[PDB]
Amino acid sequence: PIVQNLQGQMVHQAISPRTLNAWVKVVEEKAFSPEVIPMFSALSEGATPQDLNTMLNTVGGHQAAMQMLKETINEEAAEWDRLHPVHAGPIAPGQMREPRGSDIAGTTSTLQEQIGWMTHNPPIPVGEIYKRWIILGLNKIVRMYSPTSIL
Amino acid sequence: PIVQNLQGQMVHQAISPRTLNAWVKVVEEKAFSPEVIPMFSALSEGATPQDLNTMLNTVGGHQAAMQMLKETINEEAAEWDRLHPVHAGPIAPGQMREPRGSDIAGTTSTLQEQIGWMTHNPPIPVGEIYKRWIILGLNKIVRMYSPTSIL
Amino acid sequence: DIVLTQSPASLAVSLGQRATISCRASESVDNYGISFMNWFQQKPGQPPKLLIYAASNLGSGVPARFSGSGSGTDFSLNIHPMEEEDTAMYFCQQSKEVPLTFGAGTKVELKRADAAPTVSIFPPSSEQLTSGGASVVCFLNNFYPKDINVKWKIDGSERQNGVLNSWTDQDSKDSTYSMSSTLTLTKDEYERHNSYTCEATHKTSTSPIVKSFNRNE
Amino acid sequence: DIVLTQSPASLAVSLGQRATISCRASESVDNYGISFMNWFQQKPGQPPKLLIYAASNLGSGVPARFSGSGSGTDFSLNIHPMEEEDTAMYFCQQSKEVPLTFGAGTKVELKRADAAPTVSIFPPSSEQLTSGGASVVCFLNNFYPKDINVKWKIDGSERQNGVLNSWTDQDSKDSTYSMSSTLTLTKDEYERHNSYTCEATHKTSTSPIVKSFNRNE
Amino acid sequence: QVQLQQPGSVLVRPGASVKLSCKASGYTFTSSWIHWAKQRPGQGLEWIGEIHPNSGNTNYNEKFKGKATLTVDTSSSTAYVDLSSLTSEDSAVYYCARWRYGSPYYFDYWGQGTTLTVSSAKTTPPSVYPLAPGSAAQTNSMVTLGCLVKGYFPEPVTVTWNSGSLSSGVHTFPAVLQSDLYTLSSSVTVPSSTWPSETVTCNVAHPASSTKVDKKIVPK
Amino acid sequence: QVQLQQPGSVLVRPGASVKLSCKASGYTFTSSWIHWAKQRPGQGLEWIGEIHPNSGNTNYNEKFKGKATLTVDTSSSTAYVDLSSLTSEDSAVYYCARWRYGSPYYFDYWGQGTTLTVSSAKTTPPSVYPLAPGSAAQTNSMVTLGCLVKGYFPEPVTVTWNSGSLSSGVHTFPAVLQSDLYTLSSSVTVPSSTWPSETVTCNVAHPASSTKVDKKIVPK
Ligand SMILES: [Pb+2]
Ligand SMILES: [Pb+2]
Repeated sequence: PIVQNLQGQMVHQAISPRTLNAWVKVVEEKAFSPEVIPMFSALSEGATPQDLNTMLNTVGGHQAAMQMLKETINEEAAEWDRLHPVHAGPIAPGQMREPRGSDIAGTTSTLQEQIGWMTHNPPIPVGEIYKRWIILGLNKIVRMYSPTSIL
Repeated sequence: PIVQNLQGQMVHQAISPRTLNAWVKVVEEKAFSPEVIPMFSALSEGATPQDLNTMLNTVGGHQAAMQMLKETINEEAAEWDRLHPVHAGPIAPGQMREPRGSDIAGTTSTLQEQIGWMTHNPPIPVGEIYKRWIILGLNKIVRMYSPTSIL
Repeated sequence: DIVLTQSPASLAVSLGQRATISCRASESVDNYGISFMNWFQQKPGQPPKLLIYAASNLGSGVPARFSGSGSGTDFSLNIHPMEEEDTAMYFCQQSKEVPLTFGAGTKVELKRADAAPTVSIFPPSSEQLTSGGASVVCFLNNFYPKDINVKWKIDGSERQNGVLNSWTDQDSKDSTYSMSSTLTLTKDEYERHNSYTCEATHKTSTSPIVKSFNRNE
Repeated sequence: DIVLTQSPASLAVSLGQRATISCRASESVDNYGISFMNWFQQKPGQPPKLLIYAASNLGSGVPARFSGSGSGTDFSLNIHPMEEEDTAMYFCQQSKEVPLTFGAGTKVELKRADAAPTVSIFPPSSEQLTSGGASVVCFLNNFYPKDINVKWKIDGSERQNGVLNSWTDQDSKDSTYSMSSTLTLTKDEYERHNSYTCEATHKTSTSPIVKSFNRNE
Repeated sequence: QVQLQQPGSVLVRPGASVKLSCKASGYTFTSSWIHWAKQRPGQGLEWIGEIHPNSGNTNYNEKFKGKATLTVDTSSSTAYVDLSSLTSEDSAVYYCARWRYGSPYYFDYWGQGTTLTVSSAKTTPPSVYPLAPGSAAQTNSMVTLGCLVKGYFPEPVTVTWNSGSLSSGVHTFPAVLQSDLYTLSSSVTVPSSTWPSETVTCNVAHPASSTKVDKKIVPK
Repeated sequence: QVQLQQPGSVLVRPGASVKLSCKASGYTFTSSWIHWAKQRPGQGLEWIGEIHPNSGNTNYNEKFKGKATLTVDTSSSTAYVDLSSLTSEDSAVYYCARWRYGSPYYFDYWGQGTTLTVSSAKTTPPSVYPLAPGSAAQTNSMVTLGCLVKGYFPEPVTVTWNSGSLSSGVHTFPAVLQSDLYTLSSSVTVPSSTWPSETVTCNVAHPASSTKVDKKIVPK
């Protein structure tokens, strides 16, 4: 992680297996019940988009929900792009560039890149932003798929 | 993965959580005993550098060994560069470029990029090559840290 | 911006049939496996109405009759079966780049059988005349097609100056059109003549459909 | 390529002290947190020997006495405590870019107390003369410093033509140097003279240290 | 019941400026981006720009950059657009639309829109005149009548037949601007055996000039 | 005990070519990259290039590109370098070194190197002459003697004192090339009360000309 309490500069660490393994057991014991969201955020202490992608990937148990979460990530990522016109284009290759949806999501950003955004004047919380989009995906799942009936 | 039996073109799939979770349990139940290497490769069926980084990251239990593995990846990545002079430089930004050590390792290569190398005239097995370096890291650990004594 | 070219200006779709309008963007409105091309409808006087979002996703409370299709640069809003109330203006807007853009719209009119304009002319009421003015109002109502040619005949002489026109939107019920021709002049001018004729030429009859009156009563 | 400039051509390190030579690359020999600058030593006659790899990592079977330091562009091989056997040539090579390059080397000589050259001259043996030739061989042995100026005196006249020289490498034991001057001429030339003198000027004595002989016996 | 309520119509003189509103209701204002769109009668929708209530971020259309300024008032859930140096061109319907806060992004709610009039003409009441035929109108059991409201300004006028009760058969044509003045008409069709002995009056209301008149169409 | 064995020395005339060897032993040949380095007496090391046995890949120094060609023979664990259009400059010591296969990368083993001599001069035996002083040599219980091996070619000549048993005190100076011919000397120091009544002979062996001679330094 890195964006924990921001009291870390270019500093970074790989998600402790303790924490990662914890995510697995969490969804393993509780599935997608409403409590899957809170524990997710807890085991996501301002981490990098990759670390987050790792977590999701770790417990991507069934394509059913993973689809709902995927569709949402994509839509949010695209929305970000809508209001981020790259204002007349990122003319000339060599600039750090404004983070794009696919970049914040991790698909088109390198681990180093993500670090760069998380350690720059003004810090672009790529991981934190992405962590918000994922949660929107999780809570949409939970809503339209979680409990049984009026028991 | 993608570089399984090469009978996959631009085709690619994210590492099945079944396989990923399996890696965790494997190191969880057997630790860094000599059998950690074989199972690693098995759950690494011609995957992409990122998928591999995910796996390692997943079970990076203690900075002790993770250091030995890290130092080795870096040294191997640098050696690759030594004999890959980028022959007079990758003049003009826009070319796919020859994969660099940090690229093969996943730090400076995007998921899409890795795919490109694994699906191109003279397929550069970035993941396969990286998978070799990691193993050199794992077996160096195992050697200088694995059993107890003459029991 | 990112321009959107809509195919026809107008399209007459017979009832029960299929209306097809297309929208072509200067660029691919794609992103993360999503074609961000939206389709809206608009009845005269009210604000737009979302029909299809994401190029093919029907919106909430939009009849299945409206369908969307497309990817990247070419898209199409397909209506079938075309029902009467569907007389509306249709626009497509790209929700992809920051400066969201709209299409110039397509006017999808329902093709009903031809109908002859119920022409009816009126002389300037006493009151307008005292007002120093005089306008002969003519109503060409309930006709179809939209195209109608009205012409005035002051005492037989083709008056074409001092005449304004207004049409009505296609009635989303009986699918007809209705306009009005208003010859305006001076009370003097009015008294300087005698007979008056509103004359219309419209496919439902080769011969001039006309209405007239002579000042004399 | 990627050039490597080594600081001094030579360096005399007194025993027990610290030898410091430096290597400066035109570029940073860094990569993945590793400075790929290697240091080798070489004794006359044999191939190089790796002392330090990775700028500061001592090799296997290399005494701790040798140390490495540096990063990116500037590096330094530091010997301490300097011991006799260390008279050797030292080079640095970058194992970073495909065309691996080496430094021009530094000649680290051990600084021993000054010592006077044990001069000793020899006349052309009978056999060389019958061979039609004649060379007067002079040995300036076990001296220090390296700098010695020999000079010939044919009958008192300074002969400087027809004289070759060869030195010895610093003796990795008694740290001294040893050379030889060989005046060559014709048997005739030899007989056309009488007295001969090998003359050396070396800090261990301000006055000419000389050895001579007259043909007459 | 998210309500995007905004002024019916507005009349300003050229060279002035106007701050149009859009008092949002129903939903938590700071959740979604308010967009503004302009549409000239007989034309499509131009994008003016958008603004996000909880941040003030905006995206204007380069075209309108310089004419329109987007503001908000989270306190009283209202978004505004201030149109500078108003000219005749600016006269168009201005809609305010909410951009849904959720994953499926698109314009999910629209205000009824405010009609702007940038003109020099002054408010004048409509000269309503009754229209009745001579005697010819006698076909197919139907006779046509109608009111000609002439010379008013600005728009709009609400014409009705018999206090609104006479709906079927009416055709209230759009108003033309003849020399800084409007003129329109509204024909009503009655079943022959009716009007000469039945009330057929038009109620012409012109809110702008505070004038409302009634013209019982009577046989001349 | 990885052994990188390569020819002691080689003599070729100009305009020719030579294929130097490096018969690797001890380690699995196809595991590490063989490197070739040239060093002219009184000079540092130039990098000629490198080659990997299990792939044939190479990396030559641009300078040497055109002069040296790197080959291998995995079958007989031997790396070769073919030097084309040999000239006087080519005359230098050519080392073949192994680049270790493991993570810590660096030159880990070097062959003793082959000395090349590109010359026109012909092989000639050394005119060995004895050297004994007149009478002056009588200081500090030490007398100096020595052999002058003159006019031979090509190098090298192995000079020894008393079949090698007389080691301490010897100074075998390097050979100079006086007009396509070499000449050197080797002084030996004996304890005054020795040589006039003790065997002090030099054994001058010149493998090239198959000539070996002995010159017992005798008082003149
Ligand atoms: Pb139907
Ligand atoms: Pb010592």
